[PDB]
Amino acid sequence: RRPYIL
Amino acid sequence: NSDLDVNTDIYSKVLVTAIYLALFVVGTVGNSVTLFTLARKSLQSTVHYHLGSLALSDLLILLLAMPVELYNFIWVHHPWAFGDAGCRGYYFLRDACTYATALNVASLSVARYLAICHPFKAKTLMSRSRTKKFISAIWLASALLAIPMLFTMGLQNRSADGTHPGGLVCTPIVDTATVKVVIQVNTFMSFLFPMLVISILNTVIANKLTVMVNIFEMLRIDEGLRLKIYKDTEGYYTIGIGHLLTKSPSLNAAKSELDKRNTNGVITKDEAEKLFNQDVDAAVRGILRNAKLKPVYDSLDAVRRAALINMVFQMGETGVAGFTNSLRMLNNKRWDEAAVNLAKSRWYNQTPNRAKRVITTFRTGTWDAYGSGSVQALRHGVLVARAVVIAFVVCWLPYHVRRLMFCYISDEQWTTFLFDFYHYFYMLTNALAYASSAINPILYNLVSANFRQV
Repeated sequence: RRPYIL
Repeated sequence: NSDLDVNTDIYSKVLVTAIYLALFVVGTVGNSVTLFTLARKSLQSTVHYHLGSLALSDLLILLLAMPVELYNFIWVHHPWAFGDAGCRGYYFLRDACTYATALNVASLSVARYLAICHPFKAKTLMSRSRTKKFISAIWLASALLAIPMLFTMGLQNRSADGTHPGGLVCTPIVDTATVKVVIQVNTFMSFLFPMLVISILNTVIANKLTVMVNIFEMLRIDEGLRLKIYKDTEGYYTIGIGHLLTKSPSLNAAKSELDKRNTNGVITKDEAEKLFNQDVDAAVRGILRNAKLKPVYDSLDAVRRAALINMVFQMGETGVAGFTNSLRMLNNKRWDEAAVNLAKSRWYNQTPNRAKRVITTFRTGTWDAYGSGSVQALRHGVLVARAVVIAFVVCWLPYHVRRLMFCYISDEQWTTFLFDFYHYFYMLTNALAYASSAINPILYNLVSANFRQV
């Protein structure tokens, strides 16, 4: 489960 | 329900908020004030246009990127509040403006490189308006290179169900296979190539400036300027930048020796300078033809290299080669013990002030002696050129690293710790990226002010 914000 | 939340404390958010706001007042004020201060007036004009473009870019980063990201990216992480056009538009603008500030910083380092390192060759001849077309092309490249961000970024429903309204986020929507391509390209074009250019160029500048003998700006202090014949310290006949001529009494052969035109005791400014150039030239030439003084001159740097020329200028190659042991130590880098030697009855403490000034220069290898007037032009040139590289790389490096791991640290070390560290890291990285657009107004006024050399 990873960040969604670049 | 929607467990895509981030658990970064309120206190760090307050901290980062504060910092962003300080960065905001500084950046906005500085950029605005510079671009409207240089909305009024070759070739320094070109660097002015470059500065103008830079400040414009940074200003737009602050105005467009900051507020929205401060809200959605550091306070309320989900859902995305500005719709699809909001999403793609934001990211495109971000990209465009960053390409802009990068390409601009580079182009300015290139222009400055040219001006300082190839003055006649590049600067005066080749470099001239329209370099407006260059800035134009820079902005165009910023736009076109930012184009991909309009396809890659997008809106996606990531809630556990994938149906709940509160899970609508802005994120790369295309296959992760391409995401790598896009952001790697962006990494190279917006950081790597530019950073290499800044680095090597400014380094070369710095070394060239450190190696330049500040001899002329040094003598203009000590020796002054009088374009009507006078008497010096020991009462001989002098004119111009302390140029002794016809030292024999009295006022007549002094006026005859005024060559080259019938001076009638007075000379013009350009003549006092051209005279000064010959004198400084005959000094170095005296240095390099003298067997005692040459190898000492050779080993020295640029400051103590000027320091010698001062002495040779004041007393000729004959007198200065009369300081046998002082020379022996100066060649051996015994700055300490050689200073004490010169301070001895050297008989050239018949003018102690000028001597004290020369010895504390020889000794320290710095310009502390010559007041806070712009004889420090070269040294400041150096420091500013260091500041540029340090500032750019520090400010933008971690930013690009954080973006790479978004798509590479991908699979599958994505723990809670890493997910958290990522967002604290994010705080940091955008703080530095925004620190760029506030450090570079103030810094770049200092390099704008730093062109007294040309």
